[PDB]
Amino acid sequence: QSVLTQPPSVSAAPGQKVTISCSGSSSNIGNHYVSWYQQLPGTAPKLLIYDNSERPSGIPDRFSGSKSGTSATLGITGLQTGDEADYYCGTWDSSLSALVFGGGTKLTVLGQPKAAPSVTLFPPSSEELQANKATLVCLISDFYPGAVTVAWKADSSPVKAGVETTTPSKQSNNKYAASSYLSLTPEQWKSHRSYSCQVTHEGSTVEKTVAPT
Amino acid sequence: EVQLLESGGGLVQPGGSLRLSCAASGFTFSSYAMSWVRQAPGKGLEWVSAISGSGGSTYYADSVKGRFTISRDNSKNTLYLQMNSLRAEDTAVYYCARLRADLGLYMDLWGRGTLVTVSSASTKGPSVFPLAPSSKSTSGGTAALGCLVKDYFPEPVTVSWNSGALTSGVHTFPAVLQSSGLYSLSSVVTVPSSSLGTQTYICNVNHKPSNTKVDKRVEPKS
Repeated sequence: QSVLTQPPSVSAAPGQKVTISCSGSSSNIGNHYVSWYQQLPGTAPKLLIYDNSERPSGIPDRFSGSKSGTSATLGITGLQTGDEADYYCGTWDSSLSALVFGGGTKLTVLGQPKAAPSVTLFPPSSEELQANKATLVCLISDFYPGAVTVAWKADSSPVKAGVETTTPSKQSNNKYAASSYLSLTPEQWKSHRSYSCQVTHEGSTVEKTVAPT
Repeated sequence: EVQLLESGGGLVQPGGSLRLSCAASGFTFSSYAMSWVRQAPGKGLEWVSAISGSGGSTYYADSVKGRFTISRDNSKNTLYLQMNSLRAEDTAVYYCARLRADLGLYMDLWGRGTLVTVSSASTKGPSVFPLAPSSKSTSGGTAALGCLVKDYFPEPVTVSWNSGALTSGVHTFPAVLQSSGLYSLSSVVTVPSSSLGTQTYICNVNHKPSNTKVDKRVEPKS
């Protein structure tokens, strides 16, 4: 779950410093203490920061954390490729009565240089429609760093139901690529003016749009 | 010198049950409380449950309340999680985590995790759908076509174009595990717009695990 709000992706070059923010409310960050977890790809999470600003022994002084009101912050100086990971912000929520975490922030130590994502949105096929199914297909390719945000529009209304999207994996050109599928009924497809796939890479967004006729 | 080790991960059908164990060593197990945290594939961490140091006091996420059941045997240094009526949503890696609440809440030592895959789905061949020409004013530019491979299990399928004759401009994407628990992927290939008029394009989709091979022609729209 993503009870807490973290930024999906942050990026820096080796030797630099980054800050990851965590947005909450009174019930969670407001009155209770925050912790930071480093999940290296494939391996389990590890305790990085606890009690807002405390490091376990063996965790280096490059890592530190801060908090005020309904937001907290993780600082990393002396960036190295080893730190490249998914970072999680964790605290207590008293109004949900549950231990809660942020959606997680993927860190991309910049070795090679950035690339802007190419989006290709094929629509439901005549064939598929006749089969009483409808899949919008959004193919995203040739981007770096390997972390995108994918959003779907029914006309201009946001859609998060019937959406499945890949984790970015580098193809034969050492560049990341991912895919997103929106599952609709034929009725949903035909009962809207247009559908759009919005891919948000770094500060930018590329949108592709498709018309039934 | 100190560690937690999860076991009893498995595949179970919808409405099924399963018992996860977590072996601990290097400390007085009953001196600390424990916690189950799960990570759905390609999603964020989610707290599931926790248990007291005495071993008698149990708390649960509203998602798993009354279906899951934390427990521990301090004589044998083991945590457990009995999971009943498991549904698709429960599929994740489950990590047993030592819980420390001195000043605030933090989990100070995790296990390697263990996978639980609720599956209603067995071995199924794919449906193969014809991708649009996308002659949407690309004009002189690269125009690309492809094939949708939908609802096949287990992995993998292989895609070739004109029996492997065409490979320059081909891009085949990783599959997605759907909410159905069913794999789907696409393979797209860019050949010149002008060529479409007089060049045939057919994707060959072979699913070894269901021994399904499909050849599917793809050419404009009406």
